[PDB]
Amino acid sequence: HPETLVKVKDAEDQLGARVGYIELDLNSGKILESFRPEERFPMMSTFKVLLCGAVLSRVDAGQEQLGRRIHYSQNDLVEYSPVTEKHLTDGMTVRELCSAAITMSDNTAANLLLTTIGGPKELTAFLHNMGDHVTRLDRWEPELNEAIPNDERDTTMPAAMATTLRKLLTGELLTPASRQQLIDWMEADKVAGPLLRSALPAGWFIADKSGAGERGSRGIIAALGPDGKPSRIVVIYTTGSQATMDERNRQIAEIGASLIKHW
Repeated sequence: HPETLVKVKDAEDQLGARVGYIELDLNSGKILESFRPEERFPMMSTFKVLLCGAVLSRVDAGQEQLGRRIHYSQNDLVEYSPVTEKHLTDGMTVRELCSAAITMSDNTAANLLLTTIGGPKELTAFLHNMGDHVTRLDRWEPELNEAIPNDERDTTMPAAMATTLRKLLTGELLTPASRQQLIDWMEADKVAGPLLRSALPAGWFIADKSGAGERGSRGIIAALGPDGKPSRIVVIYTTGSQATMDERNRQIAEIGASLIKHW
């Protein structure tokens, strides 16, 4: 509803920053509302949903096992690795690493998973193959969050991200099981409080992933709906703001509040 665009434009004014926005009908795939749909934004940790989709695609084809233990060392640990830093000595299974990447935004877990699938180049190929011709990963954690102005590396567009998220959670790309497994990881999201979850009415469904990066970058991708079922996808990205994290979160939460009000 264009009332939601009011809030998006408000966020732009408040943040001194570009904001990209998509509301997409999950069933039909029709873009319901949009703001900068074909502009590039850094994905930040929102890429970890696509990463784990690529992992599950391999699991589906017999090339990977969720139960396979991955070993790693102190050499592998990057900034913000709450789960992996605990299991250095034990290693972690592919399953546990996707859980950690998605639910905890664990950077090292994402790096380890990237390695199993062939790096950002194969994540990009995967995405291209599934019909996303703009989304690209080029770097690894933590460099991918750099959000250099006019840098196309590690970017998506809101429209492509929305469409990709729909294909992953509800298309024929993944098996019904892998879909549900991706959704499960996203539904247990433990760091995405302040954005869309904070505005979601009791009884509603949400499977989300958020990101934050340098240069004020912040974003979230979500499948959500009432009566405990997802019926729409929301994509919100922003970059360039000098606003505090709390200030950015509040702006993103207000857009959330509006799309719910105008559901």
